[PDB]
Amino acid sequence: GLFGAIAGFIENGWEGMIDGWYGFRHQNSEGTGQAADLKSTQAAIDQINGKLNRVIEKTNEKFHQIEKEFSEVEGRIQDLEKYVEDTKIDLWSYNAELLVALENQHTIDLTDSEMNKLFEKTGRQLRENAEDMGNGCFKIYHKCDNACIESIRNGTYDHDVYRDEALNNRF
Amino acid sequence: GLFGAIAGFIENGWEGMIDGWYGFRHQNSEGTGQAADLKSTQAAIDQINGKLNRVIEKTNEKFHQIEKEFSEVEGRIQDLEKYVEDTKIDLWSYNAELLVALENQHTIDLTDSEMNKLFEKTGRQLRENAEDMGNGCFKIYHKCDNACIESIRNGTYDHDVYRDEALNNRF
Amino acid sequence: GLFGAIAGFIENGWEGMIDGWYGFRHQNSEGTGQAADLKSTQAAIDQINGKLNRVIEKTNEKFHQIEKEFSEVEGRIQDLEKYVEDTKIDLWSYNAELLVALENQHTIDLTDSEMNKLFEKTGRQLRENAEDMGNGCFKIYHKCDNACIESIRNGTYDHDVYRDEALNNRFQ
Amino acid sequence: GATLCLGHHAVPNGTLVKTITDDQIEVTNATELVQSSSTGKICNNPHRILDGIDCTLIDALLGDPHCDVFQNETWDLFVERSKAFSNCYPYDVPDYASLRSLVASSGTLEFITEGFTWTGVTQNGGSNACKRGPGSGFFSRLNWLTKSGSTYPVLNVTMPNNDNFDKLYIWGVHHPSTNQEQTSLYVQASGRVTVSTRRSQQTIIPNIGSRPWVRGLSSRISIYWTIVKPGDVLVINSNGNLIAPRGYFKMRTGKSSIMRSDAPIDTCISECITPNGSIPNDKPFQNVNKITYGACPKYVKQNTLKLATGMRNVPEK
Amino acid sequence: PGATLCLGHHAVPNGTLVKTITDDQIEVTNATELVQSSSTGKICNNPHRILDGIDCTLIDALLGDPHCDVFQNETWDLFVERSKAFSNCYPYDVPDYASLRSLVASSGTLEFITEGFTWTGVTQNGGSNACKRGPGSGFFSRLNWLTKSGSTYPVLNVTMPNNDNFDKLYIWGVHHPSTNQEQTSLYVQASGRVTVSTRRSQQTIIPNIGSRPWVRGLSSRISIYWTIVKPGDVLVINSNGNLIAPRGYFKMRTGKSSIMRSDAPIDTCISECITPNGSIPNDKPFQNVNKITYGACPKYVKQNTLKLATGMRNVP
Amino acid sequence: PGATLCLGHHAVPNGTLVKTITDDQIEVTNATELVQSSSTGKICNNPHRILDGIDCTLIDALLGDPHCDVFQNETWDLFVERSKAFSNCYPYDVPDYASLRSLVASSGTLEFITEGFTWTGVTQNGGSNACKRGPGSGFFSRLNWLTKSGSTYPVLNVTMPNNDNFDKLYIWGVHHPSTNQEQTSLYVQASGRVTVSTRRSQQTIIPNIGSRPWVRGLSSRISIYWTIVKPGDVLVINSNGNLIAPRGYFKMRTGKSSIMRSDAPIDTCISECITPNGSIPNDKPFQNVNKITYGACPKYVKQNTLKLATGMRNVPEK
Ligand SMILES: *[C@@H]1O[C@H](CO)[C@@H](O[C@@H]2O[C@H](CO)[C@@H](O[C@@H]3O[C@H](CO[C@H]4O[C@H](CO)[C@@H](O)[C@H](O)[C@@H]4O)[C@@H](O)[C@H](O[C@H]4O[C@H](CO)[C@@H](O)[C@H](O)[C@@H]4O)[C@@H]3O)[C@H](O)[C@H]2NC(C)=O)[C@H](O)[C@H]1NC(C)=O
Ligand SMILES: *[C@@H]1O[C@H](CO)[C@@H](O[C@@H]2O[C@H](CO)[C@@H](O[C@@H]3O[C@H](CO)[C@@H](O)[C@H](O)[C@@H]3O)[C@H](O)[C@H]2NC(C)=O)[C@H](O)[C@H]1NC(C)=O
Ligand SMILES: *[C@@H]1O[C@H](CO)[C@@H](O[C@@H]2O[C@H](CO)[C@@H](O[C@@H]3O[C@H](CO)[C@@H](O)[C@H](O)[C@@H]3O)[C@H](O)[C@H]2NC(C)=O)[C@H](O)[C@H]1NC(C)=O
Ligand SMILES: *[C@@H]1O[C@H](CO)[C@@H](O[C@@H]2O[C@H](CO)[C@@H](O)[C@H](O)[C@H]2NC(C)=O)[C@H](O)[C@H]1NC(C)=O
Ligand SMILES: *[C@@H]1O[C@H](CO)[C@@H](O[C@@H]2O[C@H](CO)[C@@H](O)[C@H](O)[C@H]2NC(C)=O)[C@H](O)[C@H]1NC(C)=O
Ligand SMILES: *[C@@H]1O[C@H](CO)[C@@H](O[C@@H]2O[C@H](CO)[C@@H](O)[C@H](O)[C@H]2NC(C)=O)[C@H](O)[C@H]1NC(C)=O
Ligand SMILES: *[C@@H]1O[C@H](CO)[C@@H](O[C@@H]2O[C@H](CO)[C@@H](O)[C@H](O)[C@H]2NC(C)=O)[C@H](O)[C@H]1NC(C)=O
Ligand SMILES: *[C@@H]1O[C@H](CO)[C@@H](O[C@@H]2O[C@H](CO)[C@@H](O)[C@H](O)[C@H]2NC(C)=O)[C@H](O)[C@H]1NC(C)=O
Ligand SMILES: *[C@@H]1O[C@H](CO)[C@@H](O[C@@H]2O[C@H](CO)[C@@H](O)[C@H](O)[C@H]2NC(C)=O)[C@H](O)[C@H]1NC(C)=O
Ligand SMILES: *[C@@H]1O[C@H](CO)[C@@H](O)[C@H](O)[C@H]1NC(C)=O
Ligand SMILES: *[C@@H]1O[C@H](CO)[C@@H](O)[C@H](O)[C@H]1NC(C)=O
Ligand SMILES: *[C@@H]1O[C@H](CO)[C@@H](O)[C@H](O)[C@H]1NC(C)=O
Ligand SMILES: *[C@@H]1O[C@H](CO)[C@@H](O)[C@H](O)[C@H]1NC(C)=O
Ligand SMILES: *[C@@H]1O[C@H](CO)[C@@H](O)[C@H](O)[C@H]1NC(C)=O
Ligand SMILES: *[C@@H]1O[C@H](CO)[C@@H](O)[C@H](O)[C@H]1NC(C)=O
Ligand SMILES: *[C@@H]1O[C@H](CO)[C@@H](O)[C@H](O)[C@H]1NC(C)=O
Ligand SMILES: *[C@@H]1O[C@H](CO)[C@@H](O)[C@H](O)[C@H]1NC(C)=O
Repeated sequence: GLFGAIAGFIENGWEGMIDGWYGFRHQNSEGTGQAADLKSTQAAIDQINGKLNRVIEKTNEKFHQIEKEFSEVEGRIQDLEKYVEDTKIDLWSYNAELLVALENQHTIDLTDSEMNKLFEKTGRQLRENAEDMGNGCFKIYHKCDNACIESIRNGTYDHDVYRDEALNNRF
Repeated sequence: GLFGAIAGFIENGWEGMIDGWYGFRHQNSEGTGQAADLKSTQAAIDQINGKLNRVIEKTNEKFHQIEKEFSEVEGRIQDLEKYVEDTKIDLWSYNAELLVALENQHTIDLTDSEMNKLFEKTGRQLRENAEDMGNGCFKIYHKCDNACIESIRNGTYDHDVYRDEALNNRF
Repeated sequence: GLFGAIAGFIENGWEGMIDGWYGFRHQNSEGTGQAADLKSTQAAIDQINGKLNRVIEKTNEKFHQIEKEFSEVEGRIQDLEKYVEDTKIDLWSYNAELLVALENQHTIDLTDSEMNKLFEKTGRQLRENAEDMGNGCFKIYHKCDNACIESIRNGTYDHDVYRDEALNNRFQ
Repeated sequence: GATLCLGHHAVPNGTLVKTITDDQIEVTNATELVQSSSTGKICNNPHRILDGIDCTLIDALLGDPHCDVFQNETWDLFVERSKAFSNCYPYDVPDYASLRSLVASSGTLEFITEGFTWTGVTQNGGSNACKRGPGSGFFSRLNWLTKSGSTYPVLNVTMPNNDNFDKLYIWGVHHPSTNQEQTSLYVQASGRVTVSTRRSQQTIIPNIGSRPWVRGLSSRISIYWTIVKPGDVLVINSNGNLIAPRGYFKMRTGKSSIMRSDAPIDTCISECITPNGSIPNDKPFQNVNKITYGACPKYVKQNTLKLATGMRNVPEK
Repeated sequence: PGATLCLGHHAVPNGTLVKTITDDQIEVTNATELVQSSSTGKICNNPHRILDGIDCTLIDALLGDPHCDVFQNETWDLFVERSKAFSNCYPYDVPDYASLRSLVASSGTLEFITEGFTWTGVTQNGGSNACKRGPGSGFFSRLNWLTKSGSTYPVLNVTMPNNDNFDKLYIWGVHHPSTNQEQTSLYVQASGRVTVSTRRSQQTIIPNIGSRPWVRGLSSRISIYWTIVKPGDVLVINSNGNLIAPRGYFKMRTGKSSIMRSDAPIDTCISECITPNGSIPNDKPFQNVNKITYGACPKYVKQNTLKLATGMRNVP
Repeated sequence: PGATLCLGHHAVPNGTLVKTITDDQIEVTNATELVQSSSTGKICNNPHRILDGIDCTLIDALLGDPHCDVFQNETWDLFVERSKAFSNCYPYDVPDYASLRSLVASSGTLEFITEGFTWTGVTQNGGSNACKRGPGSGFFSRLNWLTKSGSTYPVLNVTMPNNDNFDKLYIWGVHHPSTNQEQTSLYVQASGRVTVSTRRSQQTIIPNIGSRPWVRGLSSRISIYWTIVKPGDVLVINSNGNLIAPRGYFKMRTGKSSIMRSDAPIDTCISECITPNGSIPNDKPFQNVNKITYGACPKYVKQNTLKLATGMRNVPEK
């Protein structure tokens, strides 16, 4: 993918994450845990539903058209009828092929993007209290119990509370 | 957007930035200020103008075509004429719809991308003298008067001059 | 490009890099060197070969079609034949123009992306032992001989071995 | 300290989709965009389906007796069955395809009888090749004119269109197989039929001679049509072999069409009909049949096209 | 002890909604319209040569209906036919009227060259009160109504070679009288015949006697036919009655000319793109005004508006 | 006591210009051409069966113009008509010539089966000096000019059933004499007629008398018509004069056969895609050589070049 997260510095997906598209796993003094991130999951799901609804938008409503099967050989006019229909079918087949190719490329890229955004947002929250281990994990240099992990996950983590402890453990 | 800056970690746009698409705002002991970044603004504007010029490139010049309105009932040949014109219009309407969708997606993404590039470039300039506050703002850990702010904005900021003061204020 | 690496914070390409698309240049106490990165080069090459193979996939196999040149004036039916062929040709010319435009935009953006990925991977490897100089180069704050540089390039660099020396040299 | 890891979900096996760069790449979920199956049946709602059973649209138009069950009928879609057959006077229609198309597009067999005056000829000729009940008969909408007594005068009749719609007149020309037949029916040795409006005219000269034996007859009828616009006049001028109209069909504009299909009709709802049966129109493309009626997915050559609806599936490293 | 440096982007109080791959409505700071949906209502007289038919169809100008003879030898890029046009000569019909209209319109000229046909033994320049030329009876200016001279109508057999290097368009006709008295009183023979041929084509028409609807006092008709004679080929006309002869040929051309039905007034302005609704600008790539166009025109689409984003996401 | 590690990408002194969504010309390190714009100028005789018409149009070989008799029973994938072709038989025209030409070209064969038509009371095999076969007069090989025998021309009424399982193509014609003298001298009756019919269709033709421009010495003409007879159907021919009768039927086929107008020479080579300009390769997805093609061909486009970027942006200088 374009952003290097999914199938990138995130080495693999979590088959154990069954309640979200993206989320956190943590190890602290109280043990290990996992939680889905609802906001990024919902962002990805909304974008995919939007593109799916755009693809399903309109049926062409046609009624009386030309004949497309023939029981007799006729020549010129029937040649033109068949050619028009074949040309139409080829053009629309190309449109369909290109549409799914572009859409799928973009879908992979936008889900990769949402993963990367969640990662960067978490890193910015942690400020100087953590380091990027290069595999999608942050080493947090202070005691961070379940409520502290939850504060990171719900966006209310106060880095100043832990900054002295963390800086002391880092350097 | 794909890069998470516009409508992302930048909380909102500046209606007060009337002289550029991207720029800086600062608060130091000398007060507050605002300045447009011309280079990123011009990068975005050049890309969008190029895309627009490609979209309006050619008017096709046709002259004698088939008839497209009919005052009498004729059957087979008029059926074929109407079907050909209907097919052409549907195919071109699809082209127009898809063109606008792809172009607008790409425009939003590149404008988002230019914002992120400016943020990244500024952070790299500031080196160890500043910290990313997670909202598109840098906390600068040293006295930075209007000339120092301008040296950041015009790419001549020398981080070594301030590194000792900044490191002492940070750690 | 979208990612700001190629023709971005990396000021220019290296005409001297003749054995890869992406790679490393280094200066250490033992001197200077250059090496191609096989992984990113092959990633870029594989994506571009895949898109090229998709673009050249299929022939339309047609045989008996309509006449497309005429030696006599006929009016209505010949008008329709000419209009059908003109419409087809214009639609396919548009398809071709748009296809190369989209493909080329995407190729530029993905090559840019692979460059940026290699850069971020190197920085993440270096951890707190280096600083981003803003031009695609890392200042490494410790003695890093050719074996240490190669350990960075082949993904086996252990930052803890050098962390104390580096932290000393960075925040002095 | 503590460790916080970010990640994304995965499944053991996802779906393969195509991209710009890849012919096959695995994502967690995908949906199908090509409709490739049909129930095999044509739904009777919401469109007005008219099953022709044993009758083509033209035979119902002319009034072949075993098709008169379709008099004044209307449809959104007329379905012609391959088992249909003719059972009246042997005929042909120059530009059959156009008449069939314009009647099918009109969507109605609404017929208004007009009081044509045929002075000096015998009306309502019949044939055993076209039995109506136990006795000989003819197409319900045509009037076989023959000599009265010993003469066949030059018929010259007019019918103005004072209505505000277009009138469709179906008429014909009789081609006898022998000169004996020609003179026994129309006196004159060579007939002529001229049907005209203010801006158009058609003149047909019959051709005497044997055609292949059909239901006891080696003669033929050729069917022609004339549209008369509001304010225009129909004029019929013939000196023999005229198969006269009895009135006009009312011309309409709308969404009506015709389809060849042997699929049975069923009680269901479906906006999209094909000769294979009705298909759903939730997907944007379909591979069932290039012949469709209604709000339908666009026909494509591919039998499957998968739209990714989930991220890349990466269970293993 | 420090300072704050913030990065940002502009926004506007009210932007415009556009569509993307994922969104049917998303707000950007600016957008531009790609569909031309308006017209001045008038056809600009430049840069194309516009010919306003006023009261005349192209075919009536071709035949030489007297009130259309103002169009003799005229040329056009676009011939504009008005709904108020009317015929005022001998009642006629054209088998494949649409094709003749199309080929003359695409030729772009009514250039007519008179040729010296010799009609031995027949009376020329027949006229009719249904086709008044001035105060007296007349006929199509480009056609020659031949009738009997004295008491006989000989077999006319005339030839006209094409020694030029362009194609010749011959317009000719067949008279269908309404009565047998009319037929014999005009052409003696009880059954006429008209054969017009080149080396590679031939047409033979048998007139048809009978009443047609009354039109301008007449129940008879004329049927119009055409013959193209290529360089080196030869026209031959052979008739024994009912021939409506040509007086010459129209010069065929190839080019950018066409014809359009429109009631829009013509004006002095410049516009490359014409529709029956009027001229439209061609700066936008698409248009919703009319699928019938002439000139360098935006492509016709069903959408009445399509917004191309020209700015970033608007986040006020 | 440190080190520097730089990341970078390659560049070349000068790359190639390509187009993108935002740029008309932007330089990348490498690109490939997607439009086929050149041809060898020759038509390869493989893998398609090419039949060079030389001096013969397909219609003249169908009818049996004497200088076209070498094409009897011929077959083709692509029939190539040359501009040097000429007719050298009885002056004729075909109403809807294009349709007959197209349907025969698509059939791909001139395989002709002679049938024993019985023409009671008429003289067969009429010939003309406008259609010399050798030094003496002749006629189309596949048509039969029937004329009076003695002093009468009886009413021909013949039938021919199709008991095979394929479609039969019958070519026939109508003679248009130039004078009434000629009409009566040939067919006795002063006005002829030709009616050719199947169970559900019929064609009725009335001959046309009058002087026409001289072509190979003749003012008379022949009009060519055709009739397809399906399995189980029957042909019926009924005429009282001016019939140019069939001698049999052409066997109708369905397949990939077509016709092309071209003056390009044939060559010994292999190429799936033929244009009037010659054979072209079909490796590229588009082509600008000719909108007329036969075989597995790139799609025709108006552009003569389209460069697909196959390398990154080329940035050798700042
Ligand atoms: C011009 O030339 C054409 C072609 O030759 C002639 O047309 C033929 O005319 C004859 C006589 O009219 C037709 O023969 C008729 O065939 C009918 C159909 O036959 C089939 O069906 C039965 C039932 O299963 C089968 O057993 C049989 O094998 C066939 O498959 C018959 O029903 C007719 O028979 C009845 O009438 C005759 C005469 O009235 C009696 O003798 C019989 O016993 C029976 O009562 C009859 O046999 C033939 O079909 C026509 N052919 C074509 C191709 O049209 C024209 O007659 C000729 N024109 C002139 C003026 O001479
Ligand atoms: C065949 O029948 C038609 C239709 O009835 C006859 O045509 C009609 O002929 C009369 C006689 O002139 C026309 O009357 C005229 O009408 C005009 C216009 O109203 C009027 O101003 C005149 O004073 C005159 O009375 C009538 O219009 C015309 N109708 C049509 C529809 O053409 C025709 O005469 C008949 N032919 C034969 C040979 O009997
Ligand atoms: C009706 O008019 C046509 C056209 O003028 C006549 O056709 C002409 O007929 C004469 C008579 O044979 C032809 O003369 C010939 O000329 C050639 C020249 O190549 C010469 O070699 C012959 O020996 C012969 O003299 C003439 O070519 C021909 N012209 C055309 C254009 O067809 C026709 O004869 C007339 N019909 C009647 C009944 O008068
Ligand atoms: C970038 O900004 C800096 C700071 O304003 C500029 O440097 C100063 O310029 C002023 C006015 O010319 C001088 O009086 C000062 O002595 C300069 N100070 C320093 C430390 O350079 C600098 O000129 C700007 N550069 C560009 C390229 O615009
Ligand atoms: C729908 O019906 C059409 C026509 O009856 C089917 O198309 C035919 O398929 C058979 C076998 O697949 C081929 O031999 C024919 O040549 C096809 N005819 C045409 C005109 O394409 C089609 O397969 C049917 N589709 C479904 C889903 O039942
Ligand atoms: C959207 O873009 C258009 C085109 O660039 C802007 O319209 C121009 O604005 C300038 C600035 O005042 C004027 O001088 C021009 O006359 C305008 N051109 C046209 C064609 O109207 C428009 O202002 C932009 N909208 C916003 C909200 O920035
Ligand atoms: C109609 O146009 C034709 C063609 O321009 C005119 O014929 C030309 O007349 C001029 C004047 O005598 C000659 O110099 C040309 O040589 C003629 N050209 C041809 C091809 O014959 C014709 O005179 C015009 N008619 C009218 C009434 O103006
Ligand atoms: C241009 O003119 C055409 C025809 O005069 C207009 O199209 C018609 O619009 C009316 C009013 O909505 C409809 O009832 C008709 O069905 C339309 N006809 C066709 C053929 O579409 C059209 O609206 C005009 N457009 C402009 C911009 O003036
Ligand atoms: C292939 O042949 C065609 C037809 O001869 C060529 O097209 C002609 O090119 C000339 C010169 O460019 C033009 O004047 C004609 O108008 C063209 N004719 C048509 C019908 O377009 C074409 O150039 C040839 N292509 C190649 C690659 O040789
Ligand atoms: C975030 O988590 C903390 C710790 O569990 C909790 O006290 C706080 O209420 C939460 N805030 C929100 C907005 O969820
Ligand atoms: C990486 O490079 C080092 C030399 O610095 C070498 O010892 C080691 O074996 C290499 N590892 C791999 C996997 O190539
Ligand atoms: C999923 O199943 C397919 C077979 O349909 C197999 O080819 C593929 O390797 C499987 N993928 C994984 C990740 O196991
Ligand atoms: C996969 O997509 C389909 C269609 O959008 C949906 O019904 C289904 O619930 C999806 N499955 C999962 C696991 O999201
Ligand atoms: C057919 O319909 C028309 C009008 O709808 C009506 O006048 C006519 O009488 C109807 N015919 C019958 C037999 O009901
Ligand atoms: C490459 O050469 C072209 C001339 O063909 C020139 O316009 C362009 O500037 C050159 N590019 C570089 C990077 O030198
Ligand atoms: C450029 O691309 C073509 C086709 O992909 C290839 O044959 C050629 O080797 C490439 N050149 C370079 C220098 O990579
Ligand atoms: C043409 O083919 C048919 C059937 O193969 C055969 O009967 C006939 O004799 C052949 N004619 C020639 C001239 O080869």
